[PDB]
Amino acid sequence: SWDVIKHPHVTEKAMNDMDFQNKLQFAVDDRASKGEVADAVEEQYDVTVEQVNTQNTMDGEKKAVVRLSEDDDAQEVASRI
Amino acid sequence: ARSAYSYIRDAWENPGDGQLAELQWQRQQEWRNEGAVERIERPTRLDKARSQGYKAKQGVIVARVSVRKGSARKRRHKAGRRSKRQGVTRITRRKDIQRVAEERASRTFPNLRVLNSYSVGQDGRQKWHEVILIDPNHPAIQNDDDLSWICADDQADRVFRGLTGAGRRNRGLSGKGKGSEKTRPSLRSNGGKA
Amino acid sequence: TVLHVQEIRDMTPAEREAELDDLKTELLNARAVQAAGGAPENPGRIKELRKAIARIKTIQGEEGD
Amino acid sequence: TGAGTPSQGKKNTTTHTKCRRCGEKSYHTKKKVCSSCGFGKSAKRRDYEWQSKAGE
Amino acid sequence: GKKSKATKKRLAKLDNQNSRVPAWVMLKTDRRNHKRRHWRRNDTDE
Amino acid sequence: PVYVDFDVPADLEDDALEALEVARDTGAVKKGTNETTKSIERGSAELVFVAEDVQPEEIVMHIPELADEKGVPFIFVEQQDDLGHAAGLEVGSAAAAVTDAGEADADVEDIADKVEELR
RNA sequence: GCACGGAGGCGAAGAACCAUGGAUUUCCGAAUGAGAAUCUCUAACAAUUGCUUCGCGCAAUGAGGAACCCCGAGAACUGAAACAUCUCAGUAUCGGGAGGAACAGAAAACGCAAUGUGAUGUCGUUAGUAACCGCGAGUGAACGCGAUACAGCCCAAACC
RNA sequence: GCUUUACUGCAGGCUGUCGCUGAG
Ligand SMILES: [Cl-]
Ligand SMILES: [Cl-]
Ligand SMILES: [K+]
Ligand SMILES: [Mg+2]
Ligand SMILES: [Mg+2]
Ligand SMILES: [Mg+2]
Ligand SMILES: [Mg+2]
Ligand SMILES: [Mg+2]
Ligand SMILES: [Mg+2]
Ligand SMILES: [Mg+2]
Ligand SMILES: [Mg+2]
Ligand SMILES: [Mg+2]
Ligand SMILES: [Mg+2]
Ligand code: NA
Ligand code: NA
Ligand code: NA
Ligand code: NA
Ligand code: NA
Ligand code: NA
Ligand code: NA
Ligand code: NA
Ligand code: NA
Ligand code: NA
Ligand code: NA
Repeated sequence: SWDVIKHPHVTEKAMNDMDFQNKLQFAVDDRASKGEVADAVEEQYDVTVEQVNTQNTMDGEKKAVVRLSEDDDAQEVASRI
Repeated sequence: ARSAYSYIRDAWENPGDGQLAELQWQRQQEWRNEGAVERIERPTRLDKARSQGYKAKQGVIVARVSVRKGSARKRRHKAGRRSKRQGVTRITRRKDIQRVAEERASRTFPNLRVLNSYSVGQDGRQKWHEVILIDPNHPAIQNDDDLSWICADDQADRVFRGLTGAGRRNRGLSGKGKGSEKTRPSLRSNGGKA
Repeated sequence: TVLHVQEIRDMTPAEREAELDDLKTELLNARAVQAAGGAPENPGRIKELRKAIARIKTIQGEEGD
Repeated sequence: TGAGTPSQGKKNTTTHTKCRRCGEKSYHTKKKVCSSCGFGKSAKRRDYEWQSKAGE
Repeated sequence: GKKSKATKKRLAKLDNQNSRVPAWVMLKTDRRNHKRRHWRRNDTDE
Repeated sequence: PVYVDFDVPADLEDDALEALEVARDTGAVKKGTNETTKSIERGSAELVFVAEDVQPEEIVMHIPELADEKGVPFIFVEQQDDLGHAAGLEVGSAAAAVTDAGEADADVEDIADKVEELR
């Protein structure tokens, strides 16, 4: 069975969202909905997801911009992996 | 003594006389309102059905099929043709109506296989035939020594390949001698000349 | 390699699922490091992590979990 | 108006497209029928004996 | 135009097939991309 | 219907079927059109029954005249499964024949008489 | 792996490799819950059938395959030094369908007429013979014989 | 390709007959 999260989409823009808006960006399975992305992220990193934006990239994969709650620190979550 | 069956048979030797005559005059009225293929609980001619392999048993089915009377329904040529091939009105098909009926029935019951068929009359514009079909997958038949032959894989779609009795006579295979030079073993192996 | 078939067959249905999740995670993080261009790789592992996960799922199948 | 070059300018309509069944760019999206494999018209795959020499 | 999810995936794929043979493959075989499609000089499906 | 040339009153049919039941327990009965036919042909038939709800009618059409030229008495019965049940069958029967009644010969004889009069 | 790089890894816990068997096996596809250019919308044998506990409960069909095979539909160029019947040809092509082979098959046969043969295919021959035909051009068997292989049976009905 | 009271045919239309079709 397919998994929701593939890997962290780490790029300059991705960093900016992390340092400035507390967002983590992931490469997810395009069959995955925002809700499924939200859960997976919470269950894998023990955090609370506030908002999820998606995009079906020209790389054939789906990209998700997941925003964390004030309680969580994107920089710190991303930094442990 | 005479079997009761011999009376059904005997009546159908003259479908235009006596009781059978009045019966037909009545039935066709209902038949003309039925479909092209109507499954029926009982053969209109028991003696005939049973004579052809019928049996009051699970997996044995009967269906009356209606087919139009006459020559081929043909479209006139739309390109060059020598006189010989410009015909339309007098052209008749090489498959007899009874065979057409047997095919329409089998298609209606994709899982069944045609066993045989017989005529049950006609009016001025159509002929009716009753077709006996068999369920090759029902154990009632698979365990019947007089019918399980029709269960074999090589009997699949037997009607569409002319393996039916009507199919074989129509193929000119009745005679074992003179006249069947171009029919047996098959019309095709003989270059389609019969 | 590091994880053989016997060791996998000796585990309990619950130890497999646990061992499974662990591997998946090791893998996910391996891929995350790769995505970040993290050179501290070891091509053999990220590859063995896939086979290890295959062997486990294979055994969970044979065993009935 | 010339039937040549000048009439080629109006050609921005999409008809034949990648077919879901055979993969050929022959699925007519207006007719919803593949000119290559017959998809949308026939359950059986489109094929003709004239696609090759008679004795072959 | 308006591309669907599937079309987009196909375009994405074509763009990737449009990459060059990695330098290492040249060394690994001791020595062309027979599928170099240009957006202008070439035409894609659909 | 085409073979039915006279109507048998319900009450008569009742007595008739009743007689047939005792006939099978006391004397002997023939169940089935083929077996009924041979009775009429072999003359060993005392009384024969014929259902009116037979389809196709061919199965029975002959019973009437065949009986008439054999001097065998026959009676009609609306239902088909009643005749079969009354004959002792778990199924219906298009025709039945009382091959020598029993403890009902008087009744049978009378039933026959009633029908003759019923023409 | 082809594929001879770089880094790294696996193998005596016997890897690679090979054989058999098993696991996994996305989406579209006969494609079957419904729709759709391989995606989507809210439990599905869709459709047609058989049996039927009359409930999709138990089953069947659908599509493919190099050609071969069987059943239907059926040209024209061409030849005849024109051309119409004839010929090309029951060919090309089209519709339907089976199998590993099909089809045929145990005489209402043959008819070297017999005091004779003895299911059926096929091969060799009979023979370009008999037969057809603007009796033109053309067309064209069979019985028998020598072989191959061999195998004969089941119903309906009578009487139960 | 086209034409027509060219040759030969083929659709189509009209008309008789048979079947469907029966009572006085
Ligand atoms: Cl069939
Ligand atoms: Cl001889
Ligand atoms: K010609
Ligand atoms: Mg969006
Ligand atoms: Mg053959
Ligand atoms: Mg033009
Ligand atoms: Mg690029
Ligand atoms: Mg679907
Ligand atoms: Mg010529
Ligand atoms: Mg001449
Ligand atoms: Mg010829
Ligand atoms: Mg001969
Ligand atoms: Mg027997
Ligand atoms: Na990726
Ligand atoms: Na069928
Ligand atoms: Na012929
Ligand atoms: Na272009
Ligand atoms: Na596989
Ligand atoms: Na099914
Ligand atoms: Na059902
Ligand atoms: Na010439
Ligand atoms: Na000429
Ligand atoms: Na001629
Ligand atoms: Na001789």
